[PDB]
Amino acid sequence: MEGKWITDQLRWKIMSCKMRIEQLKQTICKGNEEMEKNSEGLLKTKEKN
Amino acid sequence: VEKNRKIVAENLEKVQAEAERLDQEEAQYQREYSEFKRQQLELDDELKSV
Repeated sequence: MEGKWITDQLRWKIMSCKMRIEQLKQTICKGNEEMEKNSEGLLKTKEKN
Repeated sequence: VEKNRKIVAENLEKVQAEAERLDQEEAQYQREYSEFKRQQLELDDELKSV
């Protein structure tokens, strides 16, 4: 067990990190889409102004 | 991206802040112009009556 226990900790670390990359990539997509929308809204508002 | 988002959010907010101010001004122009129109619509009837 003291052997597998160490490699499974690493496996969980990799899987956790991958789950966080999946999260961060989505967070960046969300952040970008919010920024892109806000940029298009700002442009329209300046035009309106 | 958070920094850019925050900066753009402030830009949108501050630009829209001017939009709502101009809305109050345009609303005031209407409120005042409506009064000048009321007077004008009487002077035209006084002119025609006289």
